[PDB]
Amino acid sequence: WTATSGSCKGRCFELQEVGPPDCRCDNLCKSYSSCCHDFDELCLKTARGWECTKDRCGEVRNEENACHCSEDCLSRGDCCTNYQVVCKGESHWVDDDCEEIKVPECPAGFVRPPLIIFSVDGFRASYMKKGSKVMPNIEKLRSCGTHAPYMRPVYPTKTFPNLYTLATGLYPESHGIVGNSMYDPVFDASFHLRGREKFNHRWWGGQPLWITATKQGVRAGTFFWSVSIPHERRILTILQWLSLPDNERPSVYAFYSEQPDFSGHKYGPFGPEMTNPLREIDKTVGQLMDGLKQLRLHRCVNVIFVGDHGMEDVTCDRTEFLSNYLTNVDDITLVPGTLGRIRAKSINNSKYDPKTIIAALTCKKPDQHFKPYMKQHLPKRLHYANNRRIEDIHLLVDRRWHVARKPLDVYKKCFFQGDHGFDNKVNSMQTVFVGYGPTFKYRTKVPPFENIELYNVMCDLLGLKPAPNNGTHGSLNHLLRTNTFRPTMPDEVSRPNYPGIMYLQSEFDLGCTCDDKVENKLEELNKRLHTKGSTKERHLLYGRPAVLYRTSYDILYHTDFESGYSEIFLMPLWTSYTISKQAEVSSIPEHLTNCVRPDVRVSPGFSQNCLAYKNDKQMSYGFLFPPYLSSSPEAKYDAFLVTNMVPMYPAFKRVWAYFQRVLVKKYASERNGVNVISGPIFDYNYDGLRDTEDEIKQYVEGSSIPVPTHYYSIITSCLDFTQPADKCDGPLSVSSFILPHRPDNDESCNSSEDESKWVEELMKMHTARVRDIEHLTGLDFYRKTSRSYSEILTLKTYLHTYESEI
Ligand SMILES: *[C@@H]1O[C@H](CO)[C@@H](O[C@@H]2O[C@H](CO)[C@@H](O[C@@H]3O[C@H](CO[C@H]4O[C@H](CO)[C@@H](O)[C@H](O[C@H]5O[C@H](CO)[C@@H](O)[C@H](O)[C@@H]5O[C@H]5O[C@H](CO)[C@@H](O)[C@H](O)[C@@H]5O)[C@@H]4O)[C@@H](O)[C@H](O[C@H]4O[C@H](CO)[C@@H](O)[C@H](O)[C@@H]4O[C@H]4O[C@H](CO)[C@@H](O)[C@H](O)[C@@H]4O)[C@@H]3O)[C@H](O)[C@H]2NC(C)=O)[C@H](O)[C@H]1NC(C)=O
Ligand SMILES: NS(=O)(=O)c1ccc(C(=O)N2C[C@H]3CN(C(=O)OCc4ccc(OC(F)(F)F)cc4)C[C@@H]3C2)cn1
Ligand SMILES: [Ca+2]
Ligand SMILES: [Cl-]
Ligand code: NA
Ligand code: NA
Ligand SMILES: [Zn+2]
Repeated sequence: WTATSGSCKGRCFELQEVGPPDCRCDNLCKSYSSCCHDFDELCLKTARGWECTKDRCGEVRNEENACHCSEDCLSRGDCCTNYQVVCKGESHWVDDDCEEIKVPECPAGFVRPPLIIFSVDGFRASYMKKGSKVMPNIEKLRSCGTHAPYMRPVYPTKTFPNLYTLATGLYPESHGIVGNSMYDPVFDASFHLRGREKFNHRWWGGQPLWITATKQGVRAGTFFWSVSIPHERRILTILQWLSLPDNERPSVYAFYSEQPDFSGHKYGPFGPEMTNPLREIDKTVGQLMDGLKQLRLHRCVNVIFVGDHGMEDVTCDRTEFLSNYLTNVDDITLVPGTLGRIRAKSINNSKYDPKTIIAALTCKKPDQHFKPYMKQHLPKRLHYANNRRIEDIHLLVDRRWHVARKPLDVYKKCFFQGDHGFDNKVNSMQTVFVGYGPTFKYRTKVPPFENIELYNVMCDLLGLKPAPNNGTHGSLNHLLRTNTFRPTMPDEVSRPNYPGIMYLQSEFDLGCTCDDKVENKLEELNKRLHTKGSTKERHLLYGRPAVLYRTSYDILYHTDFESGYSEIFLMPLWTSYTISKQAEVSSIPEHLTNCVRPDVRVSPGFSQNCLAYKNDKQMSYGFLFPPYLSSSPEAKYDAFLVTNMVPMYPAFKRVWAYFQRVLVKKYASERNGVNVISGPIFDYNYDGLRDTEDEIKQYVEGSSIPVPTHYYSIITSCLDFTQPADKCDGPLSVSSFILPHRPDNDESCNSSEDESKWVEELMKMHTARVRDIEHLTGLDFYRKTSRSYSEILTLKTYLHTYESEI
């Protein structure tokens, strides 16, 4: 109930929300059907429109007008945005040459440069180039300020998940807005685009920027706007708030536009109808900047021009229907569209079985346009699993397609030509970023980055301490003129042991064998030197990784590779090796096919054993440093040490062996040498974070050998590829992956073919950031380079996407 009987007089677009049943006058009261009776009359004036004309200049103030052109308007803060242009012979902001803003030029009483976030729904990255002719204001922001060629959204690439990620620095699995439609089984409650449940506070986790600001003494404008408030009124409201007395005036503001998304859905990303929405958004930007110029704020405010996601061509006829695959289609609930999420229709049906649903949806049609996944098997770069609102069964839908449950859902519920929501690496889903103002750099292009990083920067722009979030604070310091954030590397928690030769061969009863008893002061001194670390500078190029948790581990040195061997997990946490452009690939010799050798530095008690692998009929093993890339026949023996062995399902070994035998050398050829760091990952609870020893759900049968959920590799070379990886003077280049350690290759529909036809495709899908591997391992890489730490943080957040050019 609302007592809509109170009045909005002197309360229009008030910032503090009044509690029910008292009527409201804030920019969202319309959404709640609670505005006072005179809100429209007083707060949403439209008379005479939005632009001054020559005949209005110097008028007698008529308080009924939407905006003013009277002599008094500048001091009142309510002139039409083109007032000084029409009435005082000034130029539009867009017509002024740009001039570097080296310091804030703010009016007296401004404690800090305000921040205005100008968010555009559905603004695909390629619009910046493709629509530049019809967007002069935006083009001025972009060319004069700091811009990226694109910014990567979060999955799913829908509006609320992305705007809330921009606001919090968090992945959707952590902030809780995991979709446009959600069911939360704990609350037994449903979230929909339409209606009222979405306003309930329990949906919205983390700490958004407006709360971070308010808690730390910084006043915020109200971020959300009711759809019926015209964009011109949103802009005039921000400009009026900026004219408030110092003690009342917010320092941070948001504008939101439902275009170009609204038209994009109807017309497709490049429909001829799309030119008009782009023109109109550019005109809104011009009103804002002209309005700032009038207020002498255009060289004081930092402006961010940012999108939530892009837009793809999608039509009704490109829908896959689960009723073409499932016999039981009425026993499931599907969240449909550009992703799919499946659960049981009834928690009382004891015949529902996820395994049979997954199988019925796996590789059933030759050009099948979705792929099913248990959520823990989704690419780790999506960070899309650790939330009870994410159903266990997920469908990743191909770009340009939809999935639905039955045909009747699609013609009884073609209209549309555009949609979005797909995997966040897809080029059509990318969006935009430009920052313009005293705190941003001048005419500077920065490489693409993820939207999870912007919360930290917006906190930096406002002098706020960010709440804990998923950005890597400092990784975007290269966007900023000042207010950079200069973190320290984390402290190493566990220091390594450096064991020498401590055990005799006969102490080992591991069930292993090796034909290695084919046996000199020249060469014998030389091999001892290798075991002491004499080649470590060649194979450990960026220093050893730091271990950021308490554990017991040993550094093991070899001719061709160095490793950090865990006594707790009985395998390396990491193995590091460099392959030059000229390296030679060799075979595993016949006499070494089944060779596994005890490592006389490491106790039998802290070693794997071969008997467990013989007994485990599902499990085989592979090696982290590949025998194929040994530097000599003698060095090759080191690769068969029990301390280089890891558990691998036979299906996964097809993948791993191809990577090791073929792809490492191919990368070394292409990149002028590579350094590789590989290792296991254990994430049985799919939270994106390193498991402790008591979270491991699967062991090699009979043993205490834990089974990795994933294997990673980080592949680093010189950005300037005219320099070899091991003698690089400048910036680095990296690509990495996190491959799921699965007992089948069901994920790859062409896996019956030669690995050259499917393995690299698999690896591209599971591309990763170094930072993703850090979270999953508790290791910290690149500790010893000649590079700035902020540069290294940017390197660690890089994702190699394998998409063609934007
Ligand atoms: C991305 O960045 C974020 C932010 O930094 C990282 O998320 C953090 O990760 C931590 C580890 O997972 C997690 O720490 C836990 O906090 C618990 C207290 O939680 C409440 O308070 C915080 C602080 O204000 C608040 O933010 C939380 O908000 C969550 O929960 C509500 C819903 O319940 C949501 O509205 C909101 O969206 C958010 O949900 C997300 O996080 C939770 C986990 O907290 C998930 O379950 C959801 O799916 C969703 O992802 C909370 O309101 C605290 O209770 C935990 O402590 C237990 O475990 C530790 C292990 O160290 C142990 O020491 C403790 O003793 C304790 O154990 C006891 O509880 C166990 C579980 O019941 C039980 O098994 C034991 O037997 C014990 O009794 C834990 O410290 C932190 O909350 C989140 N923060 C956020 C905002 O998500 C995230 O990891 C980053 N991601 C990556 C990939 O790096
Ligand atoms: N395109 S879609 O996914 O189908 C879709 C979903 C939801 C809808 C839909 O009805 N909405 C009603 C709109 C009103 N909103 C609003 O005023 O947002 C202000 C805002 C908030 C946070 C921001 O980020 C920051 F904090 F700055 F970092 C920036 C701006 C956004 C809502 C989406 C429309 N389309
Ligand atoms: Ca984990
Ligand atoms: Cl959704
Ligand atoms: Na076996
Ligand atoms: Na297959
Ligand atoms: Zn949309």
